[PDB]
Amino acid sequence: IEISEELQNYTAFVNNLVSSGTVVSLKSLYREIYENIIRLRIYCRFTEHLEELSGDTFLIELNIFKSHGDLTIRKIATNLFNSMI
Amino acid sequence: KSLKHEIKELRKEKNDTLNNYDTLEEETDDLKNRLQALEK
Amino acid sequence: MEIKEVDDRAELLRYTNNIPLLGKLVNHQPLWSTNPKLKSFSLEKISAPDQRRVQEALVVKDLLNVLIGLEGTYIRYFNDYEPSDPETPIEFKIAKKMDPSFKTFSRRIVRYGKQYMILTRAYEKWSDTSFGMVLQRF
Amino acid sequence: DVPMSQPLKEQEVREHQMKKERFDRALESKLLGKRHITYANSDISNKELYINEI
Repeated sequence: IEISEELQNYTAFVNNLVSSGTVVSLKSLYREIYENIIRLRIYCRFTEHLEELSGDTFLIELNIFKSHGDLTIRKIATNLFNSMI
Repeated sequence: KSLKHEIKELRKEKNDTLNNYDTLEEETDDLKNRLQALEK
Repeated sequence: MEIKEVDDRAELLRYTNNIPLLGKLVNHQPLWSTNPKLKSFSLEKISAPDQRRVQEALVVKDLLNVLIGLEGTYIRYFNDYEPSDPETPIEFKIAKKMDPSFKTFSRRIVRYGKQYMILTRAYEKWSDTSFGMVLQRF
Repeated sequence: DVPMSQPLKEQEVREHQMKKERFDRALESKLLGKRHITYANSDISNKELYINEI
């Protein structure tokens, strides 16, 4: 459900960009979705072994990642960990 | 180790081929310029 | 400039075991050296002092594309650039038929383009867990 | 003008302190020491990002 919430947030953001008419070049678009590409990278690397792991193993890995220096990775791990906890 | 060896040999061949390509293109262009003068 | 026909499929990477946490997950676009998508219009044909601004504009376009690591039509990665290998070296080679002032300015801007490539690769690498939260925050 | 001697009270205090320090060092050495030296034999990895072969 957290993955789906992130996907829906990303869809909403992409549609606001597109229909906002404020993107005029591909460089500007790539600049706008830089952090959303980062967030999708995080959400797609965390859940690679989703079918092969258990909820408590996810909890341990997310506890390891909640101390990440990268504020975005730590935010994402904190949200996932909070839901699962 | 064997896979890393093959990678190194293939990377070298690639670099030599690309360097040869540029040398050849320069010859090709000189010939084109001479020909354009001759066909003109 | 006339189109060339090459296969350009943008897909995720198949094996992601040796990729950092924030490493790029797509594959690299076709390089100009192996798979050029345009026939390069040689710059010698706009070297006349009247067509100088046309070559200027083409070089400025190539420079705006190099500034984010993307090789241009007349400014390209050099021969030893291997995009799959992440520890590859990064330099740009500039069209030898370019106006020498444009070559000088283009080398100056290529410095910044290469710095951008290396710094992007650097934070991608340092996003791992084996690097510590100080390097991760950097 | 002359090569006088070091202080006397300070000298004997130093001798007593050196006796005590030698005793304490021998006692520590007999207890395998309280400080030693190391090298790290193992590294972390994460089950979210696991590896086995190249």
